[PDB]
Amino acid sequence: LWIRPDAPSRCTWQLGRPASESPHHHTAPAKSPKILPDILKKIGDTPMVRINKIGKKFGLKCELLAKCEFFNAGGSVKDRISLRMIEDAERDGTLKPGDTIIEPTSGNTGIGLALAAAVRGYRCIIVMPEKMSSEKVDVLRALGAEIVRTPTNARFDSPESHVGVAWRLKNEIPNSHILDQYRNASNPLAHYDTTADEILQQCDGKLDMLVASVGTGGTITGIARKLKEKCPGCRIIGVDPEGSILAEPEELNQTEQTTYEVEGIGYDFIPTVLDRTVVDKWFKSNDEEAFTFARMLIAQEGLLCGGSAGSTVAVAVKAAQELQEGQRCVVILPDSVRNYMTKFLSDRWMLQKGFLKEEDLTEKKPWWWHLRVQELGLSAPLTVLPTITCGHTIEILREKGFDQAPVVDEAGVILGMVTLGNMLSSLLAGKVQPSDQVGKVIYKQFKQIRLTDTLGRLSHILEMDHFALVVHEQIQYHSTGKSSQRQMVFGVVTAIDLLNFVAAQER
Amino acid sequence: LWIRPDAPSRCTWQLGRPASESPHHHTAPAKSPKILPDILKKIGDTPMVRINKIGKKFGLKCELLAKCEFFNAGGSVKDRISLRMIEDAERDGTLKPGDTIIEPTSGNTGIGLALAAAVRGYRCIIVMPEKMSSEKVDVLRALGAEIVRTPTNARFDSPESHVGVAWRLKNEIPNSHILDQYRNASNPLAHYDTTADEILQQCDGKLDMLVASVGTGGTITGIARKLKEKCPGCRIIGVDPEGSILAEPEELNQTEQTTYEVEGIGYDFIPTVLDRTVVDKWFKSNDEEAFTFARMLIAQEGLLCGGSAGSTVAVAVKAAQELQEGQRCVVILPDSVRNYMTKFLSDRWMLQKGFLKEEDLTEKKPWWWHLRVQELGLSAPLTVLPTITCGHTIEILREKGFDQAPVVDEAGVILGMVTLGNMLSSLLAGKVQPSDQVGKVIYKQFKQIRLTDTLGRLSHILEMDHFALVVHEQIQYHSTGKSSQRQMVFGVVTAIDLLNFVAAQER
Amino acid sequence: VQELGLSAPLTVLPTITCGHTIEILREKGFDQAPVVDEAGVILGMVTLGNMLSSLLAGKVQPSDQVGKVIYKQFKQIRLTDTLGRLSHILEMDHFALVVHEQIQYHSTGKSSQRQMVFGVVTAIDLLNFVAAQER
Ligand code: HEM
Ligand code: HEM
Repeated sequence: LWIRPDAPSRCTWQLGRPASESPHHHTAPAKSPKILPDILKKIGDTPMVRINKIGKKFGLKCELLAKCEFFNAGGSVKDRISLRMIEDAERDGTLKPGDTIIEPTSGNTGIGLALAAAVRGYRCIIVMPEKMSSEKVDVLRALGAEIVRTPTNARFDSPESHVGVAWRLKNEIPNSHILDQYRNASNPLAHYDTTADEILQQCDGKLDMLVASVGTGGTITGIARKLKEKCPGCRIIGVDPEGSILAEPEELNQTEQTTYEVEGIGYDFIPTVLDRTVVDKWFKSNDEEAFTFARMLIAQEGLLCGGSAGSTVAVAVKAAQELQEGQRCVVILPDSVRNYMTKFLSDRWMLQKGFLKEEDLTEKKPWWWHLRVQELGLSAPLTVLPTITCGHTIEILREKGFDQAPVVDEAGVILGMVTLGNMLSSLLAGKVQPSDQVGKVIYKQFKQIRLTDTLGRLSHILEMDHFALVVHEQIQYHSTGKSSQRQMVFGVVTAIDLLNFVAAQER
Repeated sequence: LWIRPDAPSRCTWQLGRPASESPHHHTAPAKSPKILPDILKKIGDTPMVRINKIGKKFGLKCELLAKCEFFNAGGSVKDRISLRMIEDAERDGTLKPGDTIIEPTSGNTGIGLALAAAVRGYRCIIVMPEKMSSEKVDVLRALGAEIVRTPTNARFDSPESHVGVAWRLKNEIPNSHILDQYRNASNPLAHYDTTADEILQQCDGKLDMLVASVGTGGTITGIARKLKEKCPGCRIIGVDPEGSILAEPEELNQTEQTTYEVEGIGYDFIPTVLDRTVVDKWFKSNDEEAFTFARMLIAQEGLLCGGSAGSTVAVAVKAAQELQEGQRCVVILPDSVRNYMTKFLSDRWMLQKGFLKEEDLTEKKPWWWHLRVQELGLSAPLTVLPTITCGHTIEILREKGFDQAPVVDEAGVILGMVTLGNMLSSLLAGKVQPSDQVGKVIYKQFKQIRLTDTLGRLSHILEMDHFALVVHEQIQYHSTGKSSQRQMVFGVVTAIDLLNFVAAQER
Repeated sequence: VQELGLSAPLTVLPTITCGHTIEILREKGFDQAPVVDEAGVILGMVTLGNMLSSLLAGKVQPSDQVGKVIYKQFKQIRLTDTLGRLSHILEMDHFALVVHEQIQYHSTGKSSQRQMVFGVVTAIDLLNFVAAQER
């Protein structure tokens, strides 16, 4: 009953055959009106961005271009797929309003279909492998679509795979569909009708190479067929993650790990729409190579593009090494960074998975990075209690000659810090009166830092909080049966003082 | 030495004066090139989207339109400001490459300037109040810009306010520019030259109303002056958060809360660029309405927009009640949802800050939501130890009619669960052999659930993990202190079984 | 002087028994700890090596309090003072107890004073610091 997704294609398209032989409907990429009837019309005509620093740094003689396909409605290149598939299904009459649309997804197809459903009222059921970020869940719950997860390492044909659950669901609930992104011909057709046309029109149809990731089979086949039909000289590369079976010939697939940390590319089967014959050479790329290039993309060109583009530019800085002056390289950037905010963008996760190493983290930092905070000029001869009046504090601080002081309880529990200037501004503004206690103007946000920690830790703490209260704590022993813990503020540091210290040491 | 940001405007503009009197260069928009020379050219000509369900539900007789200004490069409506200010500064010659650009910001001018700096090489320092989400800190770090935080509740005039820290830095770091978004005339001028032109051209200049947030002063003044000059009949409204001072007349500001949870609107002063007299009427909006309307925007129109796009439509569903058929309402949606993923999009945070009550989150749920999980048909008659061979397991399970079994160690620790269907596929694929132990096929991830928790908790657990292992644990006492713990797998439930139960009970 | 490896994570009260001290300092990996009264007034220092020798000599017993072996004399030094001042202090006294004192205000006149031991430095540590920094 169930239909495999890896079955060989029945398609009969072959290079050189005129489009008049196409059994499939072709949609005109007509320009959208001046007022989009709804968000779904903001899918198409994404910009073609020239990329400067990466191409120059790694010795690319040819102009390197990137097709930014992360400014679609949902933020991905799986938003042409949802629109095209829904349009075609409704046109052919296979679907009616109010139906339930099940769709196994590698990620962004889930978001695209959820958005289209929420706009047109369909009840959507998305099935995702368990490895996908939670940021692709929080953006689905808000859309209201149901979400079902499947085990990460289940082989596609087994019942627990992320297509086995989808097909079983389609049988339990009546009046439900599976648009089947793996097999539907509308998947690559969307690209063959819009993605290829836009590239050809923008680049004047004179591009001597292309790159593109894989994992659906659409972004590569749908573009390759048109490019070879109208731009025969284009060398159409591929990509794949080390651990997938899509890449050919078999020699490049000889690695064993069954899971990889790039979300959206590679698979353990050949999708039916994947027209491999159009590829001209397959590379591979591995997690760290992808993340350490996504970070540098963001940092050096402002292209806010996510993980699956790191691999796609990594492969470019190799495959195009043989190009010469006057030729153009075109790449595809599948998705926006919004789906990886807790992933590789987070230093913590990058170091935890070791795609960076600490020496890489420090080599790029100025000289003073390793100096211990103990070396700064910091002190706090005075302290204040929370019960004092603001009128009393304004005189105490000035008569002592200090502009700020910590606020501590009777025993040592730090509560916050108070500053003269803010207190005076509050008094003048009338928000508090001199008789009023300081409890209404005390700064309650701060973070402790201990003397040993390097200035690097201080600089990574000031990114969250203005005040870094240097403190020291002691355990006191009575008889091993009674003990107490105590701490005392030992001066505070702030970005102002840190930069002043760096300047003074430099000067 | 330091210059206040709230000083009265020195501008002499007044309705009806010819444009030839403008002392400021106007950057007339021109058709964008087919290949953007870099990302900074994807700033302008964002779509205009009619909004269907919100307008109809709340009795808006008029066409309600939205200007989606969250498809700019940085994902915000503060990306025209960053581009325009940098370009004008360079044109004036006040700036040279390699300089340090310090800018106090509410969070989105920060990202815009960080992008427009990392593209051109400037060393950017961004000062930002502590209240802004960490999801902007993460996106700033990747861009490599220095970041400095300031206390949340510091009065603007105090030295510890974000403007104060910005000016103190500028006064000490050599070769440093402070573009001062609050005072620069380019801030509103950018909108007056581009934002107004696009709205006028798209909407045919026949809009009888407008809405817009405030907090910078630019989005409203810049659009308002042009709309009044060329579309005199537009009824221009403002907005503001309860707790801010920008709103007029003063009678509306009589509230005492000094902090509000919307990021980027309102302030404790009147920015100089804010040309208030162009407003025709003001309102206020409070946190809960804004967040609820942001959620009900996302869930019902696919317009992915963040917190400040909630207030800007909650205000519309009131101010436009007086409109009639045939007239157009235009709103401004500042930012993209990428900056709030941990915030209101997260049910956890929403409930924690109580902007939703549990009954609100439970009313719309189907009937079975309150049933207890023990209501389901669930059992686990047998178990297997990890040391068993796959050959043994495939014969144990098939003979009894069962197809899956938990994996339990000798003591009782749950290790994982194995499915017969996946084991057979693994054997056929050659990844394992019958002599091999199950350690290579055991699913590693699952989540526990106890018999008392409702099916709602189960449905919120299945959004993260395929398997929900219904377990049970008992504490056992030998004699008082010599306690011990034990746990057993009672039954396993999956989305398939939950949906099947719902269907069977319904039928 | 703040450039040294000065530290003092723990402290003891004068009434503690010597057995408790010999066990605490060893189980915590340290060998010396300041003796601080309840109010925070520094009283002296106690060292594991001397206490163990005293136990073996019979001058004290494990149940005995540390009051009979506490070192009585020292001299305070504040973190701002140069190593020259520390060297001219160590010519008179073995222990230089680095401390910090704070005035705490309830309301102007109703003031109070507090202090704590931030670290202890001795000629051994000073010379070792010089040697390591040079090398
Ligand atoms: C000369 C033009 C074309 C010819 C002769 C052609 C022929 C066909 C035919 C007869 C089928 C139905 C096969 C079946 O139902 O068993 C088919 C399906 C399909 N075609 Fe085409 N078609 C053309 C255009 C295109 C184009 C432009 C694309 C993509 C760029 C495409 C991709 C596909 C795909 C993916 C399928 C479905 C394969 C499957 O479901 O296994 N076709 N084609
Ligand atoms: C008839 C057209 C205009 C006239 C007569 C005019 C006149 C002036 C003058 C003389 C100044 C300098 C004031 C000073 O340096 O103290 C100024 C600044 C300024 N103008 Fe215009 N200008 C025009 C166009 C515009 C437009 C189109 C905008 C916004 C849409 C604008 C907003 C501003 C702002 C924000 C300032 C800065 C005020 C300050 O920094 O204190 N002006 N204008």
